Amino acid sequence: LDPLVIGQDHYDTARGVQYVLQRYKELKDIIAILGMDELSEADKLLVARARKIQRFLSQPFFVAEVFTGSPGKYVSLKDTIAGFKGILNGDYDHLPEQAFYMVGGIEEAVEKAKK
Amino acid sequence: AVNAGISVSRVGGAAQTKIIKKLSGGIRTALAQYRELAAFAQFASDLDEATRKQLEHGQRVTELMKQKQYAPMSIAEMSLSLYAAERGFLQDVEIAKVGSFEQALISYFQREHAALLAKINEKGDFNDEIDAGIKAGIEKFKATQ
Amino acid sequence: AVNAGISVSRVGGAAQTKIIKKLSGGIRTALAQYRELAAFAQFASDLDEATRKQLEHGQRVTELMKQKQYAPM
Amino acid sequence: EKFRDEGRDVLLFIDNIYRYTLAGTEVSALLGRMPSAVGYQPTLAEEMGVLQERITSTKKGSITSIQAVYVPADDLTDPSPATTFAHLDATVVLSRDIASLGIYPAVDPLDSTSRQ
Amino acid sequence: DLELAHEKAGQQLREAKAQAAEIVEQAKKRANQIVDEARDQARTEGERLKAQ
Amino acid sequence: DLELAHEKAGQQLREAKAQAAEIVEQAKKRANQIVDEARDQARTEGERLKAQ
Amino acid sequence: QTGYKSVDAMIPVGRGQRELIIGDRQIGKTALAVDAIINQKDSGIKCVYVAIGQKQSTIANVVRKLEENGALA
Amino acid sequence: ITVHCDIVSAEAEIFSGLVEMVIAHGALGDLGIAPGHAPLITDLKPGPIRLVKQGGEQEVYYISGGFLEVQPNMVKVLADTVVRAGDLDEAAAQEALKAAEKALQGKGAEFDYSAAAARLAEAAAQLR
Amino acid sequence: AGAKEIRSKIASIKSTQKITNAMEKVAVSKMRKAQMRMAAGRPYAERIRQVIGHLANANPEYRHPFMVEREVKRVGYIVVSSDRGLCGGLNINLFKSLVKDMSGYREQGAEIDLCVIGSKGASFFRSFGGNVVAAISHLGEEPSINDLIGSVKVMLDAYLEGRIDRLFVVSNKFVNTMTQKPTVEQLIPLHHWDYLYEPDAKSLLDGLLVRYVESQVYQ
Ligand SMILES: Nc1ncnc2c1ncn2[C@@H]1O[C@H](COP(=O)(O)OP(=O)(O)OP(=O)(O)O)[C@@H](O)[C@H]1O
Ligand SMILES: [Mg+2]
Repeated sequence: LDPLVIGQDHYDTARGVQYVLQRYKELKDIIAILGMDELSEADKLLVARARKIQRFLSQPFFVAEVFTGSPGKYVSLKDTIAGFKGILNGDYDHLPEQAFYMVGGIEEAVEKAKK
Repeated sequence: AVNAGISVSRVGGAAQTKIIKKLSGGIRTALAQYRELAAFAQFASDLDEATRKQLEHGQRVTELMKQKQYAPMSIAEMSLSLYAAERGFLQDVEIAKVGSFEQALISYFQREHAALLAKINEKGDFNDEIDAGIKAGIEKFKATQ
Repeated sequence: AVNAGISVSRVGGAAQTKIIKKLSGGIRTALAQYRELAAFAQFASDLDEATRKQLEHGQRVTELMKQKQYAPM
Repeated sequence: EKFRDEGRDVLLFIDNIYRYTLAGTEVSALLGRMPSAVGYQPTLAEEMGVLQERITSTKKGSITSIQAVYVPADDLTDPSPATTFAHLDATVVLSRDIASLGIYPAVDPLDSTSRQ
Repeated sequence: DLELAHEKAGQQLREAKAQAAEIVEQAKKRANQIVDEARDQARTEGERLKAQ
Repeated sequence: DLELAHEKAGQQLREAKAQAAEIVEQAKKRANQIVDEARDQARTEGERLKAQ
Repeated sequence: QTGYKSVDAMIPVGRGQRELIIGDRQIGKTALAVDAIINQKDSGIKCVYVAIGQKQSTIANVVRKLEENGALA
Repeated sequence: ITVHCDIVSAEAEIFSGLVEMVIAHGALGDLGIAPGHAPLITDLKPGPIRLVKQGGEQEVYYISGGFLEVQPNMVKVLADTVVRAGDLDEAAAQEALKAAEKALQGKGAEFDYSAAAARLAEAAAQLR
Repeated sequence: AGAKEIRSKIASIKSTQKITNAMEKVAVSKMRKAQMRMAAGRPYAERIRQVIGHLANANPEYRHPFMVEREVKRVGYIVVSSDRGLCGGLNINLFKSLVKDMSGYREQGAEIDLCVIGSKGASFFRSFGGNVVAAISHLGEEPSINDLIGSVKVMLDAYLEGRIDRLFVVSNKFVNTMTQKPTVEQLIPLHHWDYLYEPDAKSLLDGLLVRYVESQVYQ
């Protein structure tokens, strides 16, 4: 995970994902006692993206098909960077967070949101 | 007291009998939807149609899963309870009567469909003839008992 | 710095004179009521009259428990 | 045990079962045995079993026991309370609040429990 | 209108009283089944205690 | 009169359902006692035989 | 087959599997395992029950329940 | 002889009780109301209303305007908390128009309101 | 990790729990103070409605623009919201009901004007782009009717000028201490003896109706 090995685009995307997840982790106790409504408008936007990022990191495996019947998915690095970059930039702010759970690629999240 | 959220079997899916294997797929997901919505029962009268139906089904499957000690059920008896819940025959039954409905339905099939229970108990097989035989019996039960 | 909430004597009233045994019953109760109402003290103007009457008494009994060193009564 | 064998039902009161556990820890330390988790004697469960297994109902008569229990640091998971609870059939909880209402005996109907 | 109302009212009340009797007969079939199963259960239980 | 006829038809079915429930519960109580009668009789004879 | 709707439907057990029963004290762990043994009486599977560190009165009650249900043989 | 009288504002009751005479400033001229008076409605100009009763022969209350309503067995003064006039009335409306902060000229046809409402409504359910 | 830091967390949360338990009793006390202020406003509005009903029936020759409906495509809303937070879904459920009813007009091709009371409503329209025409905020826990005169007048003038076809007020109804119901309520489109009507009966009506709408908004 070095700019000289993976290139600036992949490096900045991975750094952006870790920044959002770290900031969401710090809000855990505030959210448990008072809920999301007492957070600033900037924190509310970040929490919504953090919840989508956590779900988009999930993936149905081919060896795990026996446990759930759900078909396995293989995702290229190109499709991985494109999906997380789009979520960080807000291209999917209108999709519900359950649309990103157990979907192979960002296109499958767009199709799942139509159900 | 079985905590479905964390309980799991790594090799039992390949061992389960055909009838219980086909009817149990919807039971696991219905309890997950219940655990996520169970605290809302005090205000659920004012929610969307989809969330209301998911919660109402989760409550019925949760009530159906209760069982007394020293009272084991055969493949055919468990199959009736699972079929009634998976195929939606409990939607018009109140939570307080799901247990009464189950004991009445099993008692009814034991006198009116004894040959079908004997067939299911051999090896827990599930063909179109058995599926048709079960729905015909449950529909006659709902319409007359 | 005696914490009357957790401090206790198993002998109790058997080790007290008639006057101290009679007068201490209300003071033990007053300190107990104050420990429960202490968080509400910063909002006393919004409380019920009966609750405020108990809080005001609890504060005075709590203040009365203070005493200087080398000055036994 | 003598009164039980006369064909009777007997009550055995143990002032504090926690002190029985501690006396075993003290004796085990004097004898130089290697201490267990939380510093209790390695024989903690066996010493409790040797005492508690004699208190039973037999074909001639029975011995029933009422034992006061102390919980160290209010921790119900501590080895002494945890080893003791494996042997109890009922729990009677006395309440300071119920005694203030002038109700006697001051037993809590919601905190008290029984396996029967 | 008054005659038609009485005909429809009377006819539906026949259906309700016929249905009420049919419901009670099915309850009597159930009641006979649960005491038959208990009488046969009791017969096997007494056989178990005598063998024991 | 049509509203009153519907109320009478509704009462008839609810009263039949309440009667059916009582019939089933009374049969359950008789069934439970039938097994207890047999158990007490079998235990009594077992004690008589072993004492002899 | 354990004979329980919840276990046989969601947590199936196969011949030769090791399935852990886990939880706090007094919540049906013994009940679930003894009922699984009772359900095997007509299945052809032979059973072994090992009681480790249990009270003698508890072991005697489990044996009484095995014969009352016809599973002891 | 007496008639029941109440002086009431949009916020609370100013007076309520039995009186023998009520004197007030109507928009066309002053009036004296007594028990059994015919039904009357009028607009009141800013000034003091005088009530008369045994012992309470000079109970005076200042009113900022409003309406007077009379019946043969009841009297009602539908009072005002502050003087209502165009020069005072218009300044508040201009302030309300001036206080309307604007940073973006939104179309009002946004769908986002529903997404954010659903996001927060579900979060408020996890809180209990 | 360490037993020292865990004790500090327990103490921090216990200190917080003591003050949230105190604030619950403070909220109840303020709720009782508000319930008596609701009851004190009822005897005025019910009498104005009784007078309006009689006068409008006794004088059929005149029908104030508020008492007749114009079937055209433009509507107005007065939105009531809190200034402070710590509310268990009060504003969220209200805005959800507002958006639900507003969409019916947006889809029917009708234009919408908004009046806003409270900082939470202002923040919602400022962030989502609502076209607010009049606004007020930072009112006390015991508000005065003179503060509402401006915001209500702007909304009434727009109806009198024919710019607004219907006007509604959006706020929560006190069903019981455990239940607050969000509602949208219409405003503008509202014994055989006569009064003496000292000034013109038509003039009285033109004045009484304005006091009635303001009393409904204040309540
Ligand atoms: N399905 C059930 N329906 C009703 N009661 C039940 C059920 N299963 C267990 N119980 C009751 O739960 C209580 C405790 O059960 P059990 O003794 O099996 O728990 P345990 O966890 O194994 O206890 P222990 O830790 O002492 O061994 C008993 O009263 C038992 O009869
Ligand atoms: Mg056990």
